[PDB]
Amino acid sequence: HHQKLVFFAEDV
Amino acid sequence: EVQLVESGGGLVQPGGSLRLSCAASGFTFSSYGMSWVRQAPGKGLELVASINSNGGSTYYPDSVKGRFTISRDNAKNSLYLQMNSLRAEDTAVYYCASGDYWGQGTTVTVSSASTKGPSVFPLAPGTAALGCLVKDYFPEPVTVSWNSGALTSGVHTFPAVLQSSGLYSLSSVVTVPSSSLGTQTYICNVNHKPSNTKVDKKVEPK
Amino acid sequence: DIVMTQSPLSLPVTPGEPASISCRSSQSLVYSNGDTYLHWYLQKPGQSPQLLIYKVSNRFSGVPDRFSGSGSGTDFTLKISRVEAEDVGVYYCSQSTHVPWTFGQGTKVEIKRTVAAPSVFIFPPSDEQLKSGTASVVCLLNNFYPREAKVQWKVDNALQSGNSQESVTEQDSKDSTYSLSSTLTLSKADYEKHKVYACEVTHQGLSSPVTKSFNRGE
Repeated sequence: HHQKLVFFAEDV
Repeated sequence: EVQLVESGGGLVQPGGSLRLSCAASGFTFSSYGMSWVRQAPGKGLELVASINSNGGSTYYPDSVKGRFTISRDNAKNSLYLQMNSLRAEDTAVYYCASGDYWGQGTTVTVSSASTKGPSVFPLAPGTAALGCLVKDYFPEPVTVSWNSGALTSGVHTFPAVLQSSGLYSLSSVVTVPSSSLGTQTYICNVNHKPSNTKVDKKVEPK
Repeated sequence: DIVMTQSPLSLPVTPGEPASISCRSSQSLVYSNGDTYLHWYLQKPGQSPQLLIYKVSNRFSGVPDRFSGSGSGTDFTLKISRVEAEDVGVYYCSQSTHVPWTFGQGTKVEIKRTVAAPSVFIFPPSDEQLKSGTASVVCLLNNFYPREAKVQWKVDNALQSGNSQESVTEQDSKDSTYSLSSTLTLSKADYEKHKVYACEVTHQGLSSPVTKSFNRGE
């Protein structure tokens, strides 16, 4: 419900 | 709770302008890249615009480049899509997306047509088939029911079709025992909220 | 741009059987940190896409054990060890290693069932509609499988083209069948200078094409 991923590689 | 709520959709005249807003919450918005993605009915996912953390750098496919602008407000935590010189192919459901999350989408319809209520025509009938032709209304959507919500089994309401006139059309059919084509009434309840029209067309044989 | 291509694009699955979907990228998706940003989405009917698997093999929140992912470099596979009714929808693979973010065509997973021939009905234009100056002729193809079907319109034995539109329902939840409508539209004048109106249907469940017709004024 609250998980946030660094999805786009551009965000290191 | 990650959240992405879009707004600003609706009807736009050809060559007109529309501005999409996306309200983001539940995470540190300023740290992640964001994108607008659209989808035509029965089509695949099409990237419309991307923008990095600070934004910064943006990307647009040639499909919308020069007409569309994507921007970002890291105070409000909002994502924007400025749509200029809109054409017919811009018609789609637009999603605010973070890659790992998608909003519910907002619909954009590029058309110069005006609000119009449908004309309902009968589709006259060991099973029989009968229905209603809900023709020439604008815009989407339309609600169809049979016998005030009592007849549900065997009902097929087809997706709408955009005619050359710019007006939508659909049919709603239902198969019933042919032995009941005299001991049973069959009425389609049609509702078109935009024009506020309610039609109860009786479907008799002959 | 990184091209993502999946196979198959249409996947009917018999309930209880597993499913596989291929996905290939035109270039390696291995980023400078050793991670591979290849993902999978599921878009259930009438809904937004939801992340199913991220970085090749990692299940996102809520995703059941039957879903698994694997692959490396440019080749990747999504497996469903046993397809349930809830798994119906379109699956997209996607890469986020390169800019722009790109998607595959999408593979629509449906419920596979025995071949069912369509029931065909033809409907003449109402006298109401004819009065207003327009004629619509509707042909209904009811409860068939698979979706593949051809409908041809014939006005006085002459093959029609360019003056009809089709519309298909999504796969029914109970009987797993589709239904289709073909609407032939003509001006009132054109409709009256002809007599025989026929709808011809070709389908895998039909040995030979079936034809439902009527004569104007009966």
